[PDB]
Amino acid sequence: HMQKVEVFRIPTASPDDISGLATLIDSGKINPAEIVAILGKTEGNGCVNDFTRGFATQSLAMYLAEKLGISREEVVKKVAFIMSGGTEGVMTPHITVFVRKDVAAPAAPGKRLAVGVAFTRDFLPEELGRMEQVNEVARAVKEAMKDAQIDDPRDVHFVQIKCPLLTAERIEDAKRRGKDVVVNDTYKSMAYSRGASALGVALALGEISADKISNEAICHDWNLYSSVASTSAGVELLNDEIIVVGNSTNSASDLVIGHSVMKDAIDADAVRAALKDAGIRSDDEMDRIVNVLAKAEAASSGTVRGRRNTMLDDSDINHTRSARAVVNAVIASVVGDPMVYVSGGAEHQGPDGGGPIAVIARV
Amino acid sequence: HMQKVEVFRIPTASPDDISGLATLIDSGKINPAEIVAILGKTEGNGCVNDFTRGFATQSLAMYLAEKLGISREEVVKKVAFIMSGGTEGVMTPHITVFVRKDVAAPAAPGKRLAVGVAFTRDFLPEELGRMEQVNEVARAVKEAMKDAQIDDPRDVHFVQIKCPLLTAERIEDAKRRGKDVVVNDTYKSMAYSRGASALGVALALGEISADKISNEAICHDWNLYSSVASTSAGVELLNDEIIVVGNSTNSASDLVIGHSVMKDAIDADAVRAALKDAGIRSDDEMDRIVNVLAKAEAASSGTVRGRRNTMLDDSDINHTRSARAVVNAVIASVVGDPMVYVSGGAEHQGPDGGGPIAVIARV
Amino acid sequence: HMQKVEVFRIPTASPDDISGLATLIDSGKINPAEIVAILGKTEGNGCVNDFTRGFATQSLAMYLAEKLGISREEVVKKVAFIMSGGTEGVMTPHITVFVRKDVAAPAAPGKRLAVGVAFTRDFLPEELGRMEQVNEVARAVKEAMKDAQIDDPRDVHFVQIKCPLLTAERIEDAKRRGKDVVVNDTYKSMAYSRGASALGVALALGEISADKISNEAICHDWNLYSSVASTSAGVELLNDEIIVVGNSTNSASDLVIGHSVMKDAIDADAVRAALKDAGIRSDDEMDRIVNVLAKAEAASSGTVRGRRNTMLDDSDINHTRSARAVVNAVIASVVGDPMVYVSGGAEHQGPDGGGPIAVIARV
Amino acid sequence: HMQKVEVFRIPTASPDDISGLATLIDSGKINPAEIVAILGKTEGNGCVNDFTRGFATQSLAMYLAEKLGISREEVVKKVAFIMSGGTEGVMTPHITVFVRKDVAAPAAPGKRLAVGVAFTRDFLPEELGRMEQVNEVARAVKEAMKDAQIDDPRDVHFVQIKCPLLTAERIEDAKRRGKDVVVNDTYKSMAYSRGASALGVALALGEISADKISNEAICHDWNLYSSVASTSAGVELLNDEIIVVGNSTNSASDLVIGHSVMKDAIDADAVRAALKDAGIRSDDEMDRIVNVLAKAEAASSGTVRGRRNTMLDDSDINHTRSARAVVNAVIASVVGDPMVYVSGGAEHQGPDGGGPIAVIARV
Ligand SMILES: O=C(O)CC(=O)CC(=O)O
Ligand SMILES: O=C(O)CC(=O)CC(=O)O
Ligand SMILES: O=C(O)CC(=O)CC(=O)O
Ligand SMILES: [Ca+2]
Ligand SMILES: [Ca+2]
Ligand SMILES: [Ca+2]
Ligand SMILES: [Ca+2]
Repeated sequence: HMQKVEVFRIPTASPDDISGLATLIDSGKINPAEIVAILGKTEGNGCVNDFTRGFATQSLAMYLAEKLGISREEVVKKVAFIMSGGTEGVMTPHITVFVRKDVAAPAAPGKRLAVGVAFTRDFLPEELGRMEQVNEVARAVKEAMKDAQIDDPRDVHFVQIKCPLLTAERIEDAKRRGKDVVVNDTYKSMAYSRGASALGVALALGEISADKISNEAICHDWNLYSSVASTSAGVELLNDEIIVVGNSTNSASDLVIGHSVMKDAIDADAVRAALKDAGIRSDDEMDRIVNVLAKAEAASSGTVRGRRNTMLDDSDINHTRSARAVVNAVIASVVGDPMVYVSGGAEHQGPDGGGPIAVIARV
Repeated sequence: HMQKVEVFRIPTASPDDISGLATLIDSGKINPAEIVAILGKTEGNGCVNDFTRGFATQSLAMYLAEKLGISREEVVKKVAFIMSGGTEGVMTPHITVFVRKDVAAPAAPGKRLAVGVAFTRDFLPEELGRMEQVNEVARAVKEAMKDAQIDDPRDVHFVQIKCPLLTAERIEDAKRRGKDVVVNDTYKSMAYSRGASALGVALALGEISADKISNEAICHDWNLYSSVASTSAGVELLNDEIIVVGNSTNSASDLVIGHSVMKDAIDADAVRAALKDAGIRSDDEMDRIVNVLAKAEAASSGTVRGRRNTMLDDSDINHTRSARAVVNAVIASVVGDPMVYVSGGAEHQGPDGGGPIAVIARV
Repeated sequence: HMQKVEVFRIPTASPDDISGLATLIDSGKINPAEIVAILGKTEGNGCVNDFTRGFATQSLAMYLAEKLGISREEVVKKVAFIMSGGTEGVMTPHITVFVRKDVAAPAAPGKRLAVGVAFTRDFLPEELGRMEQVNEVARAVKEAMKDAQIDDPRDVHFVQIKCPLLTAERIEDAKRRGKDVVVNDTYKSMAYSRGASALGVALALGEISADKISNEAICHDWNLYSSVASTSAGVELLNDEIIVVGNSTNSASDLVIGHSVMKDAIDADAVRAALKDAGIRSDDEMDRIVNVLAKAEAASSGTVRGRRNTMLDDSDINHTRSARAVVNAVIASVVGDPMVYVSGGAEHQGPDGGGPIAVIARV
Repeated sequence: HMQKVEVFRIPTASPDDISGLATLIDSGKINPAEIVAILGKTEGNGCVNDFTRGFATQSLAMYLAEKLGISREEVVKKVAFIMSGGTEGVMTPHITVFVRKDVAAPAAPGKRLAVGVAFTRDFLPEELGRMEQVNEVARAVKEAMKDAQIDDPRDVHFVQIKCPLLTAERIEDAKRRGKDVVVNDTYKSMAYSRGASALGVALALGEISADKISNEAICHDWNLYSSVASTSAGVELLNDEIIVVGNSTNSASDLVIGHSVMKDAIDADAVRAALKDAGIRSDDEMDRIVNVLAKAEAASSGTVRGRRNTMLDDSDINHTRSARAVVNAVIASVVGDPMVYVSGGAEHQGPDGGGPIAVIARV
């Protein structure tokens, strides 16, 4: 007996739309008890005051609890709900449902898709963006690796994380308790939480050594980055949820995952490199895409290939919204489909101005 | 007579930045008296309350007036200043300077780049988005065609237009004169002005017959569109400025212009088709690009290739900003350069959700 | 027979925050079976893509269903949920819970607070913003009056309404059945739905005669308006929910409601007039305020007291957001409390650029 | 000889609108050679990418240069141009023209309006938000104080300052020279620049002693604040421009200035205190207002009088824009006129969440 991971990319009409998942359950294509993780793009602003993330999670947990005959708390304690807000540009709201079954297939020669889930403890507000978050996330990434039955960190192609943020109220509550936070800015606290979580991935997978990580390097030393980490902050949770996605020889999945790294926001070559790494070597094989998952960010230099842009200066549109619109459009122009996962703010995720990109594809 | 058109794509540090144009004049590469048109991307929001367009026009007219020893009003009567606001995503602020001289070189056995300029009369607020603007623009397009020495409408590849819009103050002005405007929404009035101007192009070039155009069809009948029209609305002007760009046998330019039409916002094939129509058939020949000029818009269906997006539903970001970020990113991923011209809102400019795209290239 | 209305203004930490309402129920101060209506301010953008309204309604319906031992569908059929998004400026998110019980005490001398609730039938897309909605709302307002036991329309001080809007699917469905909608714009359909609902109130209360109302007058004739109507649009419902709030001789409530009409967005005199109409005649008595409820809008003239503003020209901030922030600030400067209900878009609710304002106060 | 200060509040139709000033000059009521300072509200977003400030300054300097027969550079060396962007809510765009004459008019009984102007040297990027800017501003405030013929710092009621900010290019320059900037964020650099300049005012006027000011206290110790300072950041200048406004015994002005300090954003009592300090003691005498000038900010506590708001959490609308809309709305409700000067970001200007407010009134 081995594991078989099935992945379903489901378009949504609204944050609370569960009809697509319900159709796959009522037809028997998805056993709801075998759902291990759901990764969504919700049509909020994707920043601090984005409540479509919790709206989407509450609706899915409410639906799965009534189908499984259990409580909502038991659902959210077992299944990872990672909602990335912000569907700018042509990016299509959707959810990606990860299902894991235990089938009895012979050990075929080769690595197939594997998935592992792990949660961290709740963090205090004054712990975000600091080593407490880095070390706790690294421990959970190793836990999710064994949950996915993956030994070689080279076989990990994507580590999706949902992490907390700071609000004005939580920063006030920390000041009243005599504590200091990593940054006094709610929007900027999302970057520190994403960066600390990303460095935790690189630490766990051996991508960077521990003697290089410190509080002063977080969101400062852009030479330190993971090539597979993908982290997203949200007001709706106080801990970190980790989804490790890779390939294992002890897998009966009809899917594989490959990945690459975009050097900048318009790096279309990395998109095709990630497709080839997933077994898709031509445009005619593009129908085997299950989903594309990528990180996007505005370069700290304020330029792309020596060309100035205003993402860091635009006070009307936060730069994470612009980055999502840009990279999603780039990926959409390559694969012919805008319904792909793009998350903004790639601190320590790929180089400065770039980010990891993975492709889940049929075989 | 023998015309030679030279085109300079100049990066800008701010809306009022004239240093790049001043350097090209002081080096002798540009005779300021031969400048006929300037097409700019300014880093305002590109909608109603975008004053970077007028800031850039005033700065350029003031500089050219002092260099030429003439008044600012004589400059704006002679040189077309078309400032398209909105540099979203990775799009780089810049201006494109068109210089036309009468050289004594033989007509190479082929059509080369030609440019023609024409202005319309000022419109009253109640004329925007109606037949008065359509017929007046149609006349100016023919006027600019003979300025470009282009007889066959088949040889016209891009018609850039700057047209007015409605503000709350101008709508009140029309009411106090007993007149009603085409729409009581300032942002939506830009669409009516862009569409009426675009229909004037299609009428002048024989793309649609006049018996099919009417007030009720403007911004309603999306079957009527020009394949080369590119219109941009602005608060800083009260008339329409026309720039006809094509190829003519009476041209000694070392440049040509080709074009295609994007069927939707992610139509990368149309970008490559426009490149091939301009003589670039491989990635290695892409260094011959002078500039790429394209229209972008949110499709009225709210979808791209059957995939929903929120451009028409996002009350925080107007859909013309989203469309500019998307199509510029797509073009940038193809040509490797985000410093290209993309204008949003393509009413009657290409199909619904698409727009014409032209490339000016060296030979 | 005898009614007692209790009103609780509860601050919320997020759209899904039910802790304040839960504390009042667990302490025994609120019997959840006696809740008849909940009027909330949710911290979404208050425009088209505001999902905090459904998020807040879903959370309250989910919580009350488990406390009452009934289904969520039965809760929304029993309790009126009117969620007004947009808490701009200093406006404090909160909910206002209306409790109506049947006590066995005689009606104290004078008229005391009375509340009545009624729902309309579901509307087809082609009926919104037209006479079908006006007459249907008018019927329900008259129905809710006797449910509140109010005979004299002079004793009605506030009519809060939640009304539907048009979406891309509902518009396309109407043309599929050979019908045309009042407007092809989702945001503008919210204004027509608010205006039609407001005209239904004025018709029911005898503020305007039926011979003056027609399809052409809806959102056109700003001389026709109600002085107590307060309407708010939302995507989460297909009918109109009506809350009539007034004073009745057959009431044992310890509260009363008075009201006035703001002639413009900065009409502080109207705020003080509404306070005295509710029995508060000095600054020292402001602690008797339970809540202040007001409508806000941008004047169609684009001016306030002869002074231009940019609300109708600002493409970065929707004008309904600006209007809510202004009137909330004006009320807060008078009562010393920014936690008051202010709803935007006051079509036929007060004069053009103004709106009704009511005060619920202790006696 | 004796000085006479005349102040003109002029409504504007656009950032580049000089028609109101031209009417007062063409009528002979204003001698353009006697203009010493112009304080404007321009309808840009009032944050980083607000180019209406430079647009207004360029348009006004260009106009006054042609009227005076001198160069534009000589005008900006002579006249203070302080353009504060952001006209949110109902706030009316306008400019305030300060004219100073040497008349032979009797010394009115009392101290009357006096104005003084002074400029600092240009600051290097590493000097913004630090003691170099504080000490340099303090000297210029003393220079403008004696320029206004004001001896007692108690007679200074308003010190308006325009200060620079940091851009990506200026940060690289400081980095290339081996220097570090106070903060690596363009938007937050406006706060540090505003705070350092404000502390320079308090230092110059003796409001706080020098031993309390340091680099670590800037934008941290909110107990240190000036009660008359009003600072505004802009990209269009590299130094600080200071306008000292007060009352002097050596003045023949028909005007006086009083002031108060708003304790929070809704402190209407402070508005009335500023009116009475300026000699306006009843509602009928508010027609003597020339202009009201105030600072606004979002309190770092995220609350107003114990009531939560979303200004520090709103990722769609910058909190300085919200603060301007609120405080302008509050002042408008008191004086009945939205055309008053309100500036956002009040670091070390009044208490945390408050700001100085001054009134210029006729006598
Ligand atoms: O993932 C991103 O695009 C940025 C983020 O952390 C917040 C979110 O997704 O809601
Ligand atoms: O009531 C308002 O403030 C505006 C509206 O109609 C939609 C909403 O409530 O979100
Ligand atoms: O003065 C303000 O309102 C805030 C600021 O510094 C930037 C500006 O003025 O544009
Ligand atoms: Ca990165
Ligand atoms: Ca089009
Ligand atoms: Ca109204
Ligand atoms: Ca302050």
